[PDB]
Amino acid sequence: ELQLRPYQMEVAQPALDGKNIIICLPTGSGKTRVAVYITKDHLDKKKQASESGKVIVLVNKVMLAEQLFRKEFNPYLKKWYRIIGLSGDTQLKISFPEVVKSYDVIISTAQILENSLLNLESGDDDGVQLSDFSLIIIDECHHTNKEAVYNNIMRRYLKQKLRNNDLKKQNKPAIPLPQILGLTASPGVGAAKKQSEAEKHILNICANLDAFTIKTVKENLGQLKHQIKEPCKKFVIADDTRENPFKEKLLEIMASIQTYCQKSPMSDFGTQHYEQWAIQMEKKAAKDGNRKDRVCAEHLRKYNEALQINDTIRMIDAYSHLETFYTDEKEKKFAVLNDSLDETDEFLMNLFFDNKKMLKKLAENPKYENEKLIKLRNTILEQFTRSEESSRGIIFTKTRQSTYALSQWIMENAKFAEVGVKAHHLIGAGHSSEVKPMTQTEQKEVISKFRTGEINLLIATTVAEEGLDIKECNIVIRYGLVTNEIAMVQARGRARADESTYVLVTSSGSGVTEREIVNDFREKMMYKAINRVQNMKPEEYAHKILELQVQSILEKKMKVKRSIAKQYNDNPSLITLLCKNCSMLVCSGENIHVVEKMHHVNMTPEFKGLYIVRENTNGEIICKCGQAWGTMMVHKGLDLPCLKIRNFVVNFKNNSPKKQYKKWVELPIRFPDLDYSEYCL
Amino acid sequence: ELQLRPYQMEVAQPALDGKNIIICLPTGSGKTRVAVYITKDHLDKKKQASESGKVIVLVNKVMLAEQLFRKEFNPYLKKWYRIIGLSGDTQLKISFPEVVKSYDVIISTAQILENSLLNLESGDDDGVQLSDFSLIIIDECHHTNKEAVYNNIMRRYLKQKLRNNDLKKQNKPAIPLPQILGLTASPGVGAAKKQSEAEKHILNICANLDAFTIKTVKENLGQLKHQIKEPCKKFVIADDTRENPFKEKLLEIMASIQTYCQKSPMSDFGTQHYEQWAIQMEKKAAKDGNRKDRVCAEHLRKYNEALQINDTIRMIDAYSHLETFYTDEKEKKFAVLNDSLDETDEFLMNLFFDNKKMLKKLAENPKYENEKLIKLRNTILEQFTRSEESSRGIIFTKTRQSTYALSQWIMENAKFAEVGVKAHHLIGAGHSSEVKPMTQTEQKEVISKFRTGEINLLIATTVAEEGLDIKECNIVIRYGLVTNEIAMVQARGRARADESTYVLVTSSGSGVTEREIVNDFREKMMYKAINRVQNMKPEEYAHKILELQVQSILEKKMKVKRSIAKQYNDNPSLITLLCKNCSMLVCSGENIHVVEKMHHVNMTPEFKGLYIVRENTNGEIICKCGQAWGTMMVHKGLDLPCLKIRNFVVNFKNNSPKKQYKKWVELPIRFPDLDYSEYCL
RNA sequence: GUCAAGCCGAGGAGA
RNA sequence: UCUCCUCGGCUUGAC
RNA sequence: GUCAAGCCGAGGAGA
RNA sequence: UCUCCUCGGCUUGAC
Ligand SMILES: Nc1ncnc2c1ncn2[C@@H]1O[C@H](COP(=O)(O)OP(=O)(O)O)[C@@H](O)[C@H]1O
Ligand SMILES: Nc1ncnc2c1ncn2[C@@H]1O[C@H](COP(=O)(O)OP(=O)(O)O)[C@@H](O)[C@H]1O
Ligand code: ALF
Ligand code: ALF
Ligand SMILES: [Zn+2]
Ligand SMILES: [Zn+2]
Repeated sequence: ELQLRPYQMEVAQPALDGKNIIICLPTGSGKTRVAVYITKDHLDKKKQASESGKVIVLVNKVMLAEQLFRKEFNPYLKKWYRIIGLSGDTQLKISFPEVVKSYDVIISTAQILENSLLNLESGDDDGVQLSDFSLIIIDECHHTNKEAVYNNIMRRYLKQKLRNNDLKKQNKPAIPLPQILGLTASPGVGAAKKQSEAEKHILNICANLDAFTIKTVKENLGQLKHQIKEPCKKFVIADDTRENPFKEKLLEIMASIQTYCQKSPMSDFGTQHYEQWAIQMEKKAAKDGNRKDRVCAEHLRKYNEALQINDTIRMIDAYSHLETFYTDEKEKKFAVLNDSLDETDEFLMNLFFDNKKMLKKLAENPKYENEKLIKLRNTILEQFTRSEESSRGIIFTKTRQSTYALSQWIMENAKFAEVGVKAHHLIGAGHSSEVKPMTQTEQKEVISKFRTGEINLLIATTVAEEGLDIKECNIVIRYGLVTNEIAMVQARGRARADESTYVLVTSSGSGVTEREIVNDFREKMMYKAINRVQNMKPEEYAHKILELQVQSILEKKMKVKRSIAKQYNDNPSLITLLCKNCSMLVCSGENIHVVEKMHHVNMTPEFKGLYIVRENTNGEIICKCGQAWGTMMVHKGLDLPCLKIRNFVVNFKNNSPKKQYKKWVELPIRFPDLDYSEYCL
Repeated sequence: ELQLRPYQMEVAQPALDGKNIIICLPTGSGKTRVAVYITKDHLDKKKQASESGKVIVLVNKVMLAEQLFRKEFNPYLKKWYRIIGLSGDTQLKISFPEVVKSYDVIISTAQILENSLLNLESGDDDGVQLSDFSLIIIDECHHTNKEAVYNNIMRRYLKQKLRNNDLKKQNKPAIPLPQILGLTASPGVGAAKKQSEAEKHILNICANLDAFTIKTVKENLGQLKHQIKEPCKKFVIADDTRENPFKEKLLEIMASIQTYCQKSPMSDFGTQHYEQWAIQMEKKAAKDGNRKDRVCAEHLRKYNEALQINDTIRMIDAYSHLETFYTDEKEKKFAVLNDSLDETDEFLMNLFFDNKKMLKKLAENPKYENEKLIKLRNTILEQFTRSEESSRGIIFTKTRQSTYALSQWIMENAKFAEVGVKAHHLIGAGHSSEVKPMTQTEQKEVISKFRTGEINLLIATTVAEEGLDIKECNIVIRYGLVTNEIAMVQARGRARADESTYVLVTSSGSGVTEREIVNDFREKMMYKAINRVQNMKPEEYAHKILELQVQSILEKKMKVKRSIAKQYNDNPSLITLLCKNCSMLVCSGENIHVVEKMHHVNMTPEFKGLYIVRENTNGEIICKCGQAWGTMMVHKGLDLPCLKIRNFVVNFKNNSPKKQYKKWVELPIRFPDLDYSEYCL
């Protein structure tokens, strides 16, 4: 029951007989149908050719793997061949290599394959080789870039092709190379401004993929333009003239703390540049060991983040964030009191709590809650009232807190209730930003609920920009967020409806429409570059792509050269670790060991009788000054407390250039594994 | 008249002089002969050494205990020494300790010994100590795992060995430790994917057994390969395209009930995931006290189980199951009527009975009974016709109902009758799944009847996978069931014949052959891991096994730490128990008592004048809503009615977090024993 | 020698 | 955490 | 089938 | 170099 379209056949025709190539078409153009048809044709050809037929599909998105397996690929080809989808969430209980020789067709994430190849090279496991295959298919080929995963695999492929090229003029025997097929929508521009540089970027993409030609539809293009509809663009801007009674108070607090610190930021409040200056300032303070500035630097960072979220989101979330971390610090102080006075800390607490109550009073004010938020509400109301149950609303924001607060508040707002709108916030799996993480299964359940229509409003982040193919969508909006041309075009290419609306909500002061025009111009420039390369001479095309392949290969070689070791110091115990907030000695480099080369830890009783544990098994570990050190873990049955090096400060025994690494692997010196013969009886 | 073989001597040679070790050989390799020869040699050595000779054999299977005593061990060694086999079925009338010092040789199940040791530690009974022995022999050593019974005993042994290790460098006197011998076929892989992890698993097995070396036959291996024959593999697949007239009606009923409940399973019908979602749903309903959903959740679970058995077995069994539990519920309703109306219950009854009659009409249809079943019939017919009375047929299925229905239906089918096949269903002792339990003596009688050839077809479950040594077997099949590599290899290693057939019957949609390939790969990987460990350095081997012994010891110590009490609440009467299906109060925590610390019960007349009794001495107890509460028992001469806590719902007097424990011991609070001075005159 | 009921822990498979 | 299966141990009772 | 924790690398945006 | 976001992989654990 497989189907195709005239433009699909036109674009895919060269690939039907060799011609490892790329395909670039607008979103919702049946690209996956083209891919499944091409795979079916190639496998039938191989069977008729009495040769092994092995095809892989590679995705950077697990959700895309599952969606492609469920919807478009397996149903058509379930009967003819064997099919399977792999992922981290999927338990690869069988193996990767066996499925390479069991299912005859693979759907996977790139570095499943890459890890198998690395294991093969290291010899730990049998692994796999590209020669084992006959056809590789990649989605979102634009992600093939300087050294991304797709590009890593293709660098191995290109080295093999160069070896073959050496062989052809030297020896007849050669290593077979599987065909390569790429699929994308926007090949992208690496910020190239001159259209010439955009052409060079496109040539780089082709060379990385060994692409013989872009092969975009021209003759049938017309009908495709008629088949695919483009959403109506809509720009919405609001000026932040309100927030004075609350934001001005926050700026007053920040200025008072600056006076207490006697430091000149030389930057506007609430700007991320202020936060960068802070970062530098507390790094300097900790390296110098000085206090009254690093702690205040951290607090100023927190106030800057609060100011930003207030600028985007209402005041109450910023107030809650402030009082939450202040309460955590207060509980740390209480624990420190329990085991056994401060001036800076007491100063901050006293200046804070009163203003915190005042800001609690101010926060609940619907008269001047915000401007952009009011415009967002008016918009959502208008479209959801005009749809008459035909609305699938998508909102894009920047951070976790925005999504969660907006969902909670839309559910609190009575207007969205009487319209009947149901809003659910969506985020990635990784926990961060003090927001409850959403599990992969939770992600899938929410997407399914939106698909069934139970959720008429989905708030999400760049997670939602890519993938998430939905049959019908009418409303897409971007809340004061802007990344680049790609992100914007895929966000806009989602309202798959006869009537579609694109909306942007931006602050008047911020230059977001500048980005939007720049993105428009890059989109226009890319098409001309594609036309130019499509009209190039095949010989010159081949020479340039070969030159760029050499570029990539040599770049990897010399990056490895600069990263063979690049820091070779075998010093087991030549350092002392002190606390960061306060300059108390913690330990030396001898009392520490490693487990599974995975966790660094110290088990000596000297460590044990120094820290404190905060309650809610995996209780966390804090210092005596109130600095957070680490967390309890339970491995081996041992209650070993680990720690984050970022929380501590280094001190060399030779000349002590106090410095912060933020991370273990960054440092040169190795630490031994924990032989646990000790702690016995 | 004892005999041996060259490879047997080769493998057993190290154990003949100390060297507590493991042995791993293919099934039917005379392992029991090797064990009896080794025991004879060790006992002769001890007699020549003028030292006490005590040998134990441990089995996880009572049938294996009896078989080893009857067939291979006692006949050879009846004259030279004293021999006895122990078990639960065997009445250990003498004692365990006396036989430890009476028969000089023991065959037992592991926690006979473990219970004796626990009694010794507690001081209730004299018990036994490992020092009393000189040699322990274990069969199926793979069962020694994270904290299994063999592993429990070996953890005690390893702690004793660590004490000895402390003594050697401190004090000359030491506690003697008996030699350790293990026997198995597949040491197994704990789902380890990297062959390195499989090697770690094997090292874990060795460390748990204090194994000095695997000691697998290499030089004589060749002849063994020639002596042992491997069955011819055969794969059979059928696609479930039929069942529409009946299964579609069942799905219609399920959808109608879902509409009545207004709930979205978001899962396919007939899938165990649906049943898990149900479980969660009625747990939530009962905790919330809401009806119209918990009862319907239970019914949906029953329909899901019916769908599964229909997918495997024909329709009539599912129909019978449905009408049986509906009839039981109807009789409950009639009793409830007798002592003194419902909407949900009436809805379900009315929707059911008519469709039940219709499904009775549909069930008796041989045209589209099933696919996998037809293939099974065709197979069995082919092999039993081609054997010409030389067929010993073994079938493996998943559940009780499958076994019983298949046996009854094979006897009903005229084809198996004209072939003369005799089919008997086999299950475990424990009653469950609404199938008559098969007594241990019934098990033994059936096995004997199969051995004599009176039963040419034995239908069984994982019970039959292990043990059951038969001289001649030609046909082994697996009906749409798949567990792991071990189960599969022991199922395949049973057709002990020159010509042997292995067959698998699987649904096309289900991924069972995926498991089969995975199991093949694990079997291949295990052998390479065994080779690698056999080639290891003895010192590094010793160090790693010592590390793993420490791992096990500390794991047990800290599991005990987390399980010292882990829930310490001495609250006699601080709870109220209500009914589960309906929210009627049953009793409080004061009116209940305990007998033999064994049965919780309430005897107050307030309890008595609330429940109803269903007829067929041990009549069962139901609620007034139709909920089952418990059962009559006769202890002390008292007609005390007990109950299952799983059937009731908890309600705390403090803050009432309604929750389900499913089981008494799980809860913290203790209940007093029943001092029966009351109820006197 | 046969049966019933109940309780304790363990393992494997699935999800 | 749920389901299915498997195990063996312990108590009580009856024939 | 569910959850937690930790680690490895990659990309994009900003500055 | 910093921040924000995004990704996927690996280990351990628990239910
Ligand atoms: N031959 C065809 N005729 C009509 N529609 C098609 C055909 N093939 C695919 N489609 C449509 O294309 C959609 C798939 O879009 P897809 O190509 O996955 O988006 P993207 O290009 O972003 O991957 C399906 O919903 C289907 O309706
Ligand atoms: N020395 C021997 N020579 C020939 N056959 C033997 C010898 N010892 C044992 N056997 C055979 O081995 C069988 C016992 O198999 P067994 O080892 O119990 O299976 P498993 O290895 O699964 O326990 C007996 O039927 C017997 O015929
Ligand atoms: F392949 Al697309 F949006 F073009 F997922
Ligand atoms: F000891 Al076996 F099958 F190998 F019972
Ligand atoms: Zn400190
Ligand atoms: Zn009731």
